[PDB]
Amino acid sequence: PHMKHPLMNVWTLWYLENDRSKSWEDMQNEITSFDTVEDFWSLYNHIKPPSEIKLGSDYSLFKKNIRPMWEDAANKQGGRWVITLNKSSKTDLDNLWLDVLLCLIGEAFDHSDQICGAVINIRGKSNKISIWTADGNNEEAALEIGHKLRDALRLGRNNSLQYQLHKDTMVKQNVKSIYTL
Amino acid sequence: GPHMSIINYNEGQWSPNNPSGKKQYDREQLLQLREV
Ligand SMILES: C[n+]1cn([C@@H]2O[C@H](COP(=O)(O)OP(=O)(O)OP(=O)(O)O)[C@@H](O)[C@H]2O)c2nc(N)[nH]c(=O)c21
Repeated sequence: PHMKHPLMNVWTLWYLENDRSKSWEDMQNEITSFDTVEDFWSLYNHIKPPSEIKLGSDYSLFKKNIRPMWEDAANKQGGRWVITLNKSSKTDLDNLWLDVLLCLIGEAFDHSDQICGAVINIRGKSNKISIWTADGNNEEAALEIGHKLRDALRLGRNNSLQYQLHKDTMVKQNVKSIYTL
Repeated sequence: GPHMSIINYNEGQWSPNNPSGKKQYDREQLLQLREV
């Protein structure tokens, strides 16, 4: 009787839990995939918000079959819009991550086809939210997604946007920013 | 909570009565559907 609302893409949630006994890839845990608004909410409603997961953990939402890593062919030639957060409250953190997720599954970008996924890093010093795009050389798409991000997300005098090519951050294990919005 | 019968759909957007519409959803629309 209830008809769900299909999403333009199938998305997969990944949760990384730091575990030095495993390689970084093996720290990634594939939770579930969803392709409707309702199924996204059924997932998000019953998992810890970013403000509650362990330090050193990540949440990653990527289109199905795109792994949340540099090695994946969909991300090799790509980059990420990094949003280093200035130690905001827990609700501001969680609301920002959710709004990012809603941008992704809602297909809010003109170049949504260039979106690969998003990653939030929960760390001790500072938290980090990144949107991975497919082609770093595509300046038109990187800027459109960048401009659309600071627009759909509350403009923050305190937090800025930093686009970093995966080809670069992969070498430097400190990292240059090719755009700044 | 929000009622399925009163969910507003933009022109050209996907809806249960418009399967051809774009599968694009605003932020407020997604939050609206968060309640069954
Ligand atoms: C995104 N990513 C991270 N790593 C590993 O995790 C490290 C980065 O970790 P991180 O990007 O998950 O967060 P962090 O805030 O700790 O980063 P930092 O500010 O540079 O300290 C890298 O040095 C790699 O060892 C990765 N390792 C591989 N192989 N592939 C990836 O895509 C990848």
